[PDB]
Amino acid sequence: SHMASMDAASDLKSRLDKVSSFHASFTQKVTDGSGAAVQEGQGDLWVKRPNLFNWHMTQPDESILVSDGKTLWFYNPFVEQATATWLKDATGNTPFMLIARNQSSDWQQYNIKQNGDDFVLTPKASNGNLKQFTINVGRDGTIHQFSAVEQDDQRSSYQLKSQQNGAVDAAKFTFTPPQGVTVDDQRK
Amino acid sequence: MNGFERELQNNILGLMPQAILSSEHGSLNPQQLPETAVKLDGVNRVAPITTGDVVLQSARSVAVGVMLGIDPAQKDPLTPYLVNVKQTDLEPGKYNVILGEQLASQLGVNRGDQIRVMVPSASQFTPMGRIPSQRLFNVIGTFAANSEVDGYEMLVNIEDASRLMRYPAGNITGWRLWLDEPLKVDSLSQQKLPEGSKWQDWRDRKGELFQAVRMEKNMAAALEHHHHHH
Repeated sequence: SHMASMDAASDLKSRLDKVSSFHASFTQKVTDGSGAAVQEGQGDLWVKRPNLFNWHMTQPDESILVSDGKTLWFYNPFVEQATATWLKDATGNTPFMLIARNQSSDWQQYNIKQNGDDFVLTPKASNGNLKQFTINVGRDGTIHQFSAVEQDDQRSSYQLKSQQNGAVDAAKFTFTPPQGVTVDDQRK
Repeated sequence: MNGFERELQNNILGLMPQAILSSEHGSLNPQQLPETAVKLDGVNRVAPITTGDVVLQSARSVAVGVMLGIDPAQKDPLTPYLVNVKQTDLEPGKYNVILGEQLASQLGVNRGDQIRVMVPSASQFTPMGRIPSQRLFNVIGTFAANSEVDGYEMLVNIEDASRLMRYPAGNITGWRLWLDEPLKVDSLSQQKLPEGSKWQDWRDRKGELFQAVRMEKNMAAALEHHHHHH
């Protein structure tokens, strides 16, 4: 029934509404269609809704994605370069962006089932290459996990721990490159 | 050897990687398979290479290329053809690039400009999507060999190249081979290889040209045979 997905979309949103910013540790696991690991990592995540974030992967390699709300900075220490792009030109329909934005109009684009604290989302139609994603969200609005199955059956999951809800310093959402780092400013 | 084979050998195969001994999976560790372990038949010279197909973007245009990441201390077949630029300026960590002169004019760049180099085959998965490996490189000049390679090859430092390819630190694509007879890579590929290594050669770039030379050669021997019996 449609009434179960409306109910679930409304409960997903009310839960996520309780947390306007957070910090967490994360683990990331990505695998191809074969169930073989193609990337794994861990680090820190800061979010302030609707569109400020800092994803800082620290192992096995360092990389940073930081959004100041308009600019997305991608810092790759391996090449000593950071790129600047516009946030609006990124993939706006990743699971992560949905969770950051927490917009009712976004959630209305999915059929949603709630099994406990797991919300399972399937696109009401697809030419965007997500088949399914899942968000585990507690009653208090803490996110514990999210995972996505891409169209090529590539699978990614993120597990979040040590969540602290509450105010994050603005500095987390600005980027400053270390000494010696060059900037590729791609913003048109 | 006809003019066609001569042209291929002297003006194409002489200025690109004729063959490369790479890892069976992923990149190659030079500690696990060092240059000394590369003793192969039909090979007169071995050198480290990192290479891949790249997309290039300048302020004006887009182009496709082949990145030749080289040890700049050793002579490459392109080295003599550098135009007012020293190969040793391709210092590791500077992300300098020497472009084929036609590639440079396609992009509308020269010494002192930048280009963005992207490797579509090398990606990072992030929560904002898959991000291809890319970096700005500083154009420090060009080479002009009077060959089609002027329109697509470029030289960079091998180590810059390896980071762009997202290889584990210190790995390379493999061991570039120079052959006594580059036209017989068919036979030379069959030989005994070190273990968990594999053979790639110029047929990957120019499989339509190795087939056209082979067709022609067998048409020639068949008719010479027909002429000689009857």
